[PDB]
Amino acid sequence: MAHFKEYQVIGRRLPTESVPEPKLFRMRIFASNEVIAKSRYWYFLQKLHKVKKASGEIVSINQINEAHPTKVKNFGVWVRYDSRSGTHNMYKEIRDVSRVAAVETLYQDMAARHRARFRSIHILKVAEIEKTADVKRQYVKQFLTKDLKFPLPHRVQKSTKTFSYKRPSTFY
Amino acid sequence: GKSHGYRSRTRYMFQRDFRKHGAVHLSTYLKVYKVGDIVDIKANGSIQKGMPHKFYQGKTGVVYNVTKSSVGVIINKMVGNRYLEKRLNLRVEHIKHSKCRQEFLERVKANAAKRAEAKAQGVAVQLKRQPAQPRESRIVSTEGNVPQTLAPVPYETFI
Amino acid sequence: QANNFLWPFKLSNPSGGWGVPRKFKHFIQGGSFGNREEFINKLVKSMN
Amino acid sequence: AKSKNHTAHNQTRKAHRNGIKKPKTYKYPSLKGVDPKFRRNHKHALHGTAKALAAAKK
Amino acid sequence: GIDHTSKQHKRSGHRTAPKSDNVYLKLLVKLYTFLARRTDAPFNKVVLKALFLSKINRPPVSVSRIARALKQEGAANKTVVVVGTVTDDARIFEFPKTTVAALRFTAGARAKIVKAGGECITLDQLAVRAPKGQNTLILRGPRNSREAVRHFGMGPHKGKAPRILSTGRKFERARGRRRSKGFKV
RNA sequence: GAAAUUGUUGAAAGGGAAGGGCAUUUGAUCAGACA
RNA sequence: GGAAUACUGCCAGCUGGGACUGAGGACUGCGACGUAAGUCAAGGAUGCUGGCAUAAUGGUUAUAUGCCGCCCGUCUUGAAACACGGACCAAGGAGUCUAACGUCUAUGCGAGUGUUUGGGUGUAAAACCCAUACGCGUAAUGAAAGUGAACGUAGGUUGGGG
RNA sequence: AAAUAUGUAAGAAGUCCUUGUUACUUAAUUGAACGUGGACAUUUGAAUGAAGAGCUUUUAGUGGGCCAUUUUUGGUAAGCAGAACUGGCGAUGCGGGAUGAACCGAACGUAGAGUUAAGGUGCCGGAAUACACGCUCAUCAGACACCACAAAAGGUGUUAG
RNA sequence: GCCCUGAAAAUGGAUGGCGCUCAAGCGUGUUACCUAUACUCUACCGUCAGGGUUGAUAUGAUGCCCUGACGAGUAGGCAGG
RNA sequence: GAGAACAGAAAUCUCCAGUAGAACAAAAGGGUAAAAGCCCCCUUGAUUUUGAUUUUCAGUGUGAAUACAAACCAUGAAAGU
RNA sequence: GGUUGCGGCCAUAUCUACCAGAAAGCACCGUUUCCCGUCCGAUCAACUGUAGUUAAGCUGGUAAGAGCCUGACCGAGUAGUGUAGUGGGUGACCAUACGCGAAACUCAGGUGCUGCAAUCU
Ligand SMILES: [Mg+2]
Ligand SMILES: [Mg+2]
Ligand SMILES: [Mg+2]
Ligand SMILES: [Mg+2]
Ligand SMILES: [Mg+2]
Ligand SMILES: [Mg+2]
Ligand SMILES: [Mg+2]
Ligand SMILES: [Mg+2]
Ligand SMILES: [Mg+2]
Ligand SMILES: [Mg+2]
Ligand SMILES: [Mg+2]
Ligand SMILES: [Mg+2]
Ligand SMILES: [Mg+2]
Ligand SMILES: [Mg+2]
Ligand SMILES: [Mg+2]
Ligand SMILES: [Mg+2]
Ligand SMILES: [Mg+2]
Ligand SMILES: [Mg+2]
Ligand SMILES: [Mg+2]
Ligand SMILES: [Mg+2]
Ligand SMILES: [Mg+2]
Ligand SMILES: [Mg+2]
Ligand SMILES: [Mg+2]
Ligand SMILES: [Mg+2]
Ligand SMILES: [Mg+2]
Ligand SMILES: [Mg+2]
Ligand SMILES: [Mg+2]
Ligand SMILES: [Mg+2]
Ligand SMILES: [Mg+2]
Ligand SMILES: [Mg+2]
Ligand SMILES: [Mg+2]
Ligand SMILES: [Mg+2]
Ligand SMILES: [Mg+2]
Ligand SMILES: [Mg+2]
Ligand SMILES: [Mg+2]
Ligand SMILES: [Mg+2]
Ligand SMILES: [Mg+2]
Ligand SMILES: [Mg+2]
Ligand SMILES: [Mg+2]
Ligand SMILES: [Mg+2]
Ligand SMILES: [Mg+2]
Ligand SMILES: [Mg+2]
Ligand SMILES: [Mg+2]
Ligand SMILES: [Mg+2]
Ligand SMILES: [Mg+2]
Ligand SMILES: [Mg+2]
Ligand SMILES: [Mg+2]
Ligand SMILES: [Mg+2]
Ligand SMILES: [Mg+2]
Ligand SMILES: [Mg+2]
Ligand SMILES: [Mg+2]
Ligand SMILES: [Mg+2]
Ligand SMILES: [Mg+2]
Ligand SMILES: [Mg+2]
Ligand SMILES: [Mg+2]
Ligand SMILES: [Mg+2]
Ligand SMILES: [Mg+2]
Ligand SMILES: [Mg+2]
Ligand SMILES: [Mg+2]
Ligand SMILES: [Mg+2]
Ligand SMILES: [Mg+2]
Ligand SMILES: [Mg+2]
Ligand SMILES: [Mg+2]
Ligand SMILES: [Mg+2]
Ligand SMILES: [Mg+2]
Ligand SMILES: [Mg+2]
Ligand SMILES: [Mg+2]
Ligand SMILES: [Mg+2]
Ligand SMILES: [Mg+2]
Ligand SMILES: [Mg+2]
Repeated sequence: MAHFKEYQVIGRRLPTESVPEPKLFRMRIFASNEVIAKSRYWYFLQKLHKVKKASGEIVSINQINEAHPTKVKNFGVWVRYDSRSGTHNMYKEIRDVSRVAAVETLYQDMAARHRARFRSIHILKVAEIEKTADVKRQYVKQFLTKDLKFPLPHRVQKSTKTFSYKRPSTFY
Repeated sequence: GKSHGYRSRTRYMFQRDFRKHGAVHLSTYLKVYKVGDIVDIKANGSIQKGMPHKFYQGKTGVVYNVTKSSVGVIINKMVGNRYLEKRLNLRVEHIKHSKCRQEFLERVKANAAKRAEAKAQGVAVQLKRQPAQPRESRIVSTEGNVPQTLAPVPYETFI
Repeated sequence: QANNFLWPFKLSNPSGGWGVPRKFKHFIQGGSFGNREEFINKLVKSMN
Repeated sequence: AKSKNHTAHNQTRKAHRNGIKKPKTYKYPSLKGVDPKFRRNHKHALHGTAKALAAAKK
Repeated sequence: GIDHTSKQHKRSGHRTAPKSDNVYLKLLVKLYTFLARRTDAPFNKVVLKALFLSKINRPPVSVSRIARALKQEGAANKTVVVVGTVTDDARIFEFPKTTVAALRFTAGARAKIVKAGGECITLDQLAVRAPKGQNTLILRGPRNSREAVRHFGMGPHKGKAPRILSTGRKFERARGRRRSKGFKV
């Protein structure tokens, strides 16, 4: 759906005389803007509670920024999604530098591997994996080995003119 | 071939309401109609004399005549691109006083009052109705009510 | 009375464009129609 | 040689050009079809009160 | 495009000149549009339009319909105005004085009016005596007395008179006009 | 003494039709306006 | 603990490059700047300079080049149609006149109106004039014999331009 | 027992006080209907809109229709036959879908400048052989709505779960 | 999920064609860019509407002057030529 | 259902239960319980006059129907019908 | 408060099984000359209110009673549905966006209210 911000969203059903001060519920929501974010909120509250937007109210909406945006983190990611013929729960692991970055590559991944558009996905949880070795998926374990190094073979430089007088070299 | 008699297609319309068959209660006959009164029209299937045609079921018109066992109701019916005036002879069993008017009569009688209550005092009234307005600001407290965080829930089968 | 006084505003097409591939779905689905709340100001300025 | 049998297609377009004219409304509508016994009396009632006004202009 | 809410290029519907070619008519109109553009008197605006009207929309006014109007309370010294022709009426025996301004007076009409020592005035003479139509009573004649309108709205139960040439028993008086012959109207 | 249609002369174009629209190059041709 | 920055938004903040237009034709308005005199970008371009004065610009035409362009007429839901007519060109070639009519309009006269069967007259099919009738209208309604339009300021009520 | 659709009402032709007329009606000057006289003006009784509203005459063409989304009958089905509501085509060019009556965009006076729609931007062809993460290797790969088709089933190909 | 098998028709032949394989393919995201008789501003035509203007001593009063909006079209109607 | 000679699955007699599971010419739908069904009593309103109205509609006709007016009657203690 | 006569709403009033009911009322109840109706004085009619009785009618209370009535974020914002896309999918169908929104279910609470008139420890 885009480049994500993450939002705390807080709502409640409207007050009534016999029930002033209804309970107040919160969701974290990944969206490109607060309009999609409040929308998503109402979308999930209605899967959980007797409410809808006409009888509820948004109390607060705030963007949550990453605590340590230049610290590499190992994310565990938990998703529900629909396929062409059923619906399915999934656990993935994503290594990045923010929840927000991490969720972008998730949708990308879900679109690429499983052909799941944004409508078909529910993020259930995004959590930082504190101890390496609770890291489960090998496509990440791979990047945790000590003194890790790797070359980038077959370098291909972008030409800026249509003709060239050399004959390139993919050295690196 | 086709069939289109008078009471055609009216099986459920003129039907009688669950556990409400039999004699009509006497209040239906004690009610009183005057020319000008506004009435709703709905057929009592157990009262074959003086029945509205089904076109007029659900319809609301004005009394123009009062007769021994009936009232004459004028309904405006639209045919082609125009309305024509229609006059109905209905027995009192197929009619009731419409409340389509009380909110008005009740509002008038009230509107006079707060106008007196103003004038006599020194005006500042404002007595047209107004649509739902949007909500004003408000401050919701957290005390006793910290926000509960919910997330979406996994797929599951039960069956 | 004030608002009716104003002839409807005739605007141009947005100068830097609509920001979306397809206009006719809701703002919330990467379209242009509906309540986009305060994001209207960016659109209308681009159009005015 | 068969042909279409029936359709309302386009009929409400036609009715809306000149428009669906609302019923049109009069102060004093006709007493058409009103109880004759009533009307007979109403006729003398009115006659009576007219007299009593032209009188009051003696 | 515009989703038009009403017909484009629509003419107002009202005459704007008369259809007539008569110089003298056109002169009166020259006079009265001036008066109408510069006096804010409503009388002049009404008179301007009436000058444009076709013959049907200006039935004759009879001199007896004039005598009636002067019988209104406080109206006897008013100068009656008729934007049309004024006709005579032997049915009134006693006709009052006054001043009538009109487009045409038939021979017998100006006679009757003049014999009572009243006065026939043309519309321009009226303009000069009453630039704002002061003290003026405009009369129009019966438009829907015409024979044509007899036949407007013909149809069952409408009571409106056949377009017919010969009349008599045996012209359009049988099946459809009486209970014993098919039905009645 | 028109047109269809034809001969000659002159000019031009022509890789499975021709003719047409918007635009300009090139050739030919020409009105106007300067004072 | 104290800052910076990003992001979003605001300024009746300043300022550079480029393109198209220049309608109007005395003055008159709303303003701006000045202590003032005056000035101005304020109800639509002016200032300065050069070239040509002619096929230079422009029109027309033929051709070339880019892109685009299916035979018209017809009936049809749908025709470029593997539906019909049409090789070509001139010339001819189809809602008319009359009797009686409806609506609308113009004109004359108006409770009337209509001279033109006819007569008179003539510069002779014209123009000019006219007596008696007649036709339509001024009464309706009945199958008919028949009868035949004011209780009232020719009525009351509501709207009604003037 | 919905949703969509649907009747009526939201005032001066209104509301209140006084008490006249009749052959109707009441046991009854009781009522009913129509009135006289009196009291309250634009926050006078929701919103939005209103190149005004009403009304009259007369006359053309037409009376083969067809299509799309949705509802929907008959039929195995049909580019089949038949209804419902709207929107279109017919009667209509223009930009897109290469092509095409009906789809998408958008409805047309003669022109300049600008910006867009739907649809595009390797070359044809105006416009990034742009950026970014994956997936896919086909000895008949695949490539954009309407739309110019493919199914059960099966793979120790590869991917993620 | 993508790919592969399952997958047979008649003139030679069609993701529109060329051709394309870390795509010029499939899913998804982000910018920029191209261009409709549409939208914005302007001129000019015409149509409709609302204003102004008889005061002579010069020339169109059906005129002149200001202002606003609008313009598709078969059958068909009317209008000005 | 439970009961009574001949008498049996079915004859006729009784009590209990019974919202209609019956019946109301006829198709089917609606309606109906001190009834609209069943039994009895009195009857001719299935009559006279001429309008208005609803369905079908052109708001023509015809069929059928509704509610009044003006008669004359039927029935019932009566309201009424 | 009871009760009766006339009622309005017509089950919170109905149904099943028990029990309690003072005073008045109502009831059951005695009778067959008279009006009247029956196969039958059972019903219907009359007569007494005397001779008898709360057994029944009636009224009320009981019951993890059947029914009915009311409520709730009980189920369920579910099913269904109006509007949107050159959304997914061979298709059957299905997600999503802006709205409207049930029924069953589950649980809780209840079991006649009341008008006119007369009468009553
Ligand atoms: Mg049928
Ligand atoms: Mg009957
Ligand atoms: Mg910009
Ligand atoms: Mg820019
Ligand atoms: Mg740009
Ligand atoms: Mg696109
Ligand atoms: Mg702009
Ligand atoms: Mg046939
Ligand atoms: Mg067919
Ligand atoms: Mg047909
Ligand atoms: Mg007449
Ligand atoms: Mg010769
Ligand atoms: Mg050419
Ligand atoms: Mg050229
Ligand atoms: Mg200029
Ligand atoms: Mg100029
Ligand atoms: Mg020259
Ligand atoms: Mg030169
Ligand atoms: Mg040449
Ligand atoms: Mg081409
Ligand atoms: Mg043909
Ligand atoms: Mg055909
Ligand atoms: Mg053709
Ligand atoms: Mg063909
Ligand atoms: Mg043929
Ligand atoms: Mg041929
Ligand atoms: Mg010719
Ligand atoms: Mg002579
Ligand atoms: Mg001669
Ligand atoms: Mg003679
Ligand atoms: Mg006669
Ligand atoms: Mg006689
Ligand atoms: Mg009156
Ligand atoms: Mg509505
Ligand atoms: Mg409506
Ligand atoms: Mg307005
Ligand atoms: Mg207006
Ligand atoms: Mg017509
Ligand atoms: Mg016609
Ligand atoms: Mg016809
Ligand atoms: Mg035909
Ligand atoms: Mg469509
Ligand atoms: Mg056609
Ligand atoms: Mg079109
Ligand atoms: Mg090519
Ligand atoms: Mg290019
Ligand atoms: Mg699809
Ligand atoms: Mg295609
Ligand atoms: Mg696999
Ligand atoms: Mg291919
Ligand atoms: Mg391509
Ligand atoms: Mg892509
Ligand atoms: Mg770029
Ligand atoms: Mg243009
Ligand atoms: Mg413009
Ligand atoms: Mg046109
Ligand atoms: Mg039946
Ligand atoms: Mg009974
Ligand atoms: Mg009979
Ligand atoms: Mg007929
Ligand atoms: Mg009939
Ligand atoms: Mg006792
Ligand atoms: Mg006896
Ligand atoms: Mg006994
Ligand atoms: Mg008894
Ligand atoms: Mg007891
Ligand atoms: Mg009892
Ligand atoms: Mg219970
Ligand atoms: Mg839906
Ligand atoms: Mg779809």
